[PDB]
Order: sequence, then C-alpha cells, then structure tokens
Amino acid sequence: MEPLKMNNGRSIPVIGLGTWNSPPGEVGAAVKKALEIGYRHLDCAYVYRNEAEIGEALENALNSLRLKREDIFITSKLWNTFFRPEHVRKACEETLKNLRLNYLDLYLIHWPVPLKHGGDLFPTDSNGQLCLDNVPHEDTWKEMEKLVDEGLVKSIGLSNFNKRQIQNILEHCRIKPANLQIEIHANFPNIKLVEYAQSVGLTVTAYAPLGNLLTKPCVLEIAHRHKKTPAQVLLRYLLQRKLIVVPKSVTFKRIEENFQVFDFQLSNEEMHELNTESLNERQFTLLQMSGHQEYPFKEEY
Repeated sequence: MEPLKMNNGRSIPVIGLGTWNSPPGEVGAAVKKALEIGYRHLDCAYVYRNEAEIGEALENALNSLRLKREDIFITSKLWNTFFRPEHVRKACEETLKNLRLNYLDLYLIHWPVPLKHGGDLFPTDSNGQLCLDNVPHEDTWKEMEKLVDEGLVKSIGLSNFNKRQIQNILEHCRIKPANLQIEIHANFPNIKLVEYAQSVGLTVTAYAPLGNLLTKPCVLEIAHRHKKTPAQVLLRYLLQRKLIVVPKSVTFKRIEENFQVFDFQLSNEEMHELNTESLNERQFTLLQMSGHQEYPFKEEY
C-alpha cells in the first residue's frame, strides 16, 4: 500500500528495515536482502556505529539492482553527544559521509536528553553515571532546520520525545517536525502520544514493532484466522493505526516475512482485541538518563 504523506508534501514508505549494532557483516547483508525483497526505506543511526557498512552495502545494491537514489528513503539520527548547535552540522556530514549519500530523506533527534560532547557515545563517570549536558531542544532544532535549508536533509523529526516536548518544538519552530519515532507495539500501544502527534500533523514511526509478543494467544489466533504469521499480524496492527514500521532484523527469513503484510486486513474486532489484551509496559526505558530534566518517560505521555 501507499507511502504516508508528510506535512511537507513528501512521502515516506510505511515499512522500512530497522538496523542496530548487530554482529559484524550482518547489517550489510541485511540491507542487500531487504532491498532485493522490496524494502525501499532504511532506518539508520549514528549511535549503532555501522553506517559505514550500511553505506557500502547500499551503494553496491543500488548498482546491482539498478535502482536510483531517489527510489530509497534513508533515515538517520543525530546522537545525544552532538546536540550542541556548533556540532550538529559536522555530525550530519559525518553520517552522510559514512552512508555515502549527498542527502538524507529524514534526520531525527535521537533523544531529548543531551550528553557531554567530546568522547565516547555514552560519556560515563567512574560512578558509572552518564555525563549529562544541558541544551535547549529549540536550539538544536534551529541547526536541524539549517540542514533542510542547505539541502543536506529533506525532512527533520524527533525520536523519543513526549507530548510536552513536541509542543515546545512546534511552538518555536520555523520548520515543523515531519515525523516522530517512538516505541509502539501490541504490548505498548502508546495511544495518547500517537493520537496527539497525528493530531498536529506529524507522521509516527513505531520502533521495536515486534516488541513475548509473537507468542500471545490472541496474536496466534488472529494469525491463524488470516493464515499469516504472528509477526505479520503484529505489524499489520500498527500499519492499520496509520503508522510506519521499522522492524529490526539481520535474519534473511525474518526480513522477508516482515515484508509480506500488504495482502490482508485485520477486522475492527481483531484490532480491539489486541488493544484490550496489551500489557502494556514500556520495554525501552533508558533509566540511566532518568535524572535529566528532559527525561521523556516520567510524564504520562
């Protein structure tokens, strides 16, 4: 089905390959496999430290599959240690260098919690405490906006921001965020935040869309009824809530399975059942940032 239309007129494919700091050589092969299968959207991040492997696999795949750059949607994310305005540009340029691209389709602020610049990706005490930094969200955003002005990035957005924090960005911005990426799945539907974000015109991407979920009885019943797999039901559930999904995998069979979600429809009763059976508990809490003023998950949503 059809790419989601964003508030700036551009479109984003409703499924993309999620990447992560997987064992060496796995991501490169995953990128190629995904693109062969039909994926046209890759979700990346500086912090996984594998954008160079991705960039190479990507460049070789476009060539062997005879695909054009503009046929693919590429997302990357600005990491917490580069949120100070004077560092944003170089971090983006670095990511683009590694990905071997001239521009990104989408660039997200990875978290609302800045970390000290100039060392490791997770600057840490000898108490094991994270070295926090203080940088207003609107100041980082101003630099993100310049990336759009300059053509280095087509659309900008947010990751792991809460309602309050998004409100503030929208109140100050010249260029609105086009996308919000947050944890969403049947065991954590994140309904209030999703409804809020869509109400102000953002598109919303579910990360960790499979979240044990694959084992839940109602999930299995519904998969059986439709003659699809559990993962396929879990993704369709999110797709029917008008979400983009970026399921992470480096296993060929899973990459392929995740993509076969466009030839059936969950009924209203099935949708409702999944919602009422939800746990619902946040899986990705990053508690080591919980001491920061802008830690996103203490507010209701």
